[PDB]
Amino acid sequence: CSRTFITFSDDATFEEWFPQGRPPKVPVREVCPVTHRPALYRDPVTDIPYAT
Amino acid sequence: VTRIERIGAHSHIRGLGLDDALEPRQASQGMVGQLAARRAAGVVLEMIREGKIAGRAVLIAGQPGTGKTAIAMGMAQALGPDTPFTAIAGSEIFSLEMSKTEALTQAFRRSIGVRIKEETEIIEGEVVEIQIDKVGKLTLKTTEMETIYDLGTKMIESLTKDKVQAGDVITIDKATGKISKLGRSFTRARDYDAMGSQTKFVQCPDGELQKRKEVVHTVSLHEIDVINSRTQGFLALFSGDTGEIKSEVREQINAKVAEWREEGKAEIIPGVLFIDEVHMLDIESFSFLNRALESDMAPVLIMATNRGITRIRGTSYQSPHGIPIDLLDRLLIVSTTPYSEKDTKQILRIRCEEEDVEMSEDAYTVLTRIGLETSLRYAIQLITAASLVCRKRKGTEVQVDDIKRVYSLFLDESRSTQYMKEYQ
Ligand SMILES: Nc1ncnc2c1ncn2[C@@H]1O[C@H](COP(=O)(O)OP(=O)(O)O)[C@@H](O)[C@H]1O
Repeated sequence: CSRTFITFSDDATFEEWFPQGRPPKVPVREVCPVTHRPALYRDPVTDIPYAT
Repeated sequence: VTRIERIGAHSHIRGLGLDDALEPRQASQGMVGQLAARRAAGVVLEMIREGKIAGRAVLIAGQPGTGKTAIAMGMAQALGPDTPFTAIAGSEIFSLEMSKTEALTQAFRRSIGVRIKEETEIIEGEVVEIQIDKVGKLTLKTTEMETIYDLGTKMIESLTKDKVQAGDVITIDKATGKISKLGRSFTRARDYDAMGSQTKFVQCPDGELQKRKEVVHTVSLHEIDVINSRTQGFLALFSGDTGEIKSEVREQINAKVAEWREEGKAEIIPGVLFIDEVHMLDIESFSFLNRALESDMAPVLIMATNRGITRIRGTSYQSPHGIPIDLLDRLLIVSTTPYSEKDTKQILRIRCEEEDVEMSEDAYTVLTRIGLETSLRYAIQLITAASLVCRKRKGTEVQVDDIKRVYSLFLDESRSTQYMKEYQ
């Protein structure tokens, strides 16, 4: 056989770069507080999401 | 006020003067006479407008002055700008950057129209603020409403390298091709002393921030040259690239046009290629037209010629109209008869109407009698010349004695040749 290894013989931090975490993008479709459509915009002055 | 297009030779022909039954009228919208020829022209016009069959070819033949070019202009004005009508002379294919064959192919493809319809989602608004840290946020405004957007790196790189700035009326599409639309009218007084040559100040949009662009536009199939080079629309403004590869012309562009047609994003509208003075073509060009007419999506050819039995260019052979028999076999021939004492007078009357000249009926009689002896096309020129000679005489109507004032100044081919007894 001809198999391959990569050994991080240095500080394990250099392997620690890669693993753990892997979160989702938590937000989901936001609903506006007026017409209750799913939002298309976020107002710069309130940060409220809105549609129409 | 005088504009670019003013009174030319065929200016009075505002259409082909036919009934709904394709029956020609004695005198109608600009055209006079040639009942047989105009009925035939109407029939081929109808098959142009149906568009169902490909590579049809018609030869308008006859003596100089019958109305072959006049009939072609009648067909071209009867047909709307929607259908491509390409007019060339047979002399225009004798190129230096192309061969005869490639230029003739390009003309053929110029006679096929393609109506693009394109349908794109757009974000448009005045930029209120941009922030960049790489990541940032963008505040867009329309007179109705305002929003934040979050920017990724490609969007950021095309904000900065575009030097978009607060106040710019910006426009962004899905699969962004961001283009700067305008400049805010508030960040103004900049032209207290100067503006950039590209800068504009018209105001920010209204309604929703997200909209849909419909765009419809007729290109000709010759848009093949839009894909013959790296940057290629330029070659539609300078004729540029010469023999673009057939391996991309006949399969890629036709295939993608068929795909557009099937999806519904395009539609071919086949038009007309009018080669005037077609006898100027070489046997190479004629024998090319042989196969070109057989092709799946040729336009309809119209040809005009005034030649008898004459030599074909590029040969020592003689044939009808000066074009080969194997190509006449592929044509329908429309002959044109000359005008009599009745129709010559009437087209002179039409030309006086077009040039806004008023003539005595005596002057009409004289001008017709002069035209029937030397040439039809000459009596048309005496109209304007007599108008001018009468304008300096403090007159208001062209008179019989004025036609003779012109008739001795500007002498016909006949009298001009007859006075070559001097042999310098
Ligand atoms: N049927 C017609 N109706 C109105 N004007 C015509 C007609 N035929 C010819 N004329 C006039 O006479 C001129 C000569 O006709 P034209 O078609 O140019 O000659 P050719 O038949 O050699 O092309 C035209 O330029 C036009 O002004």
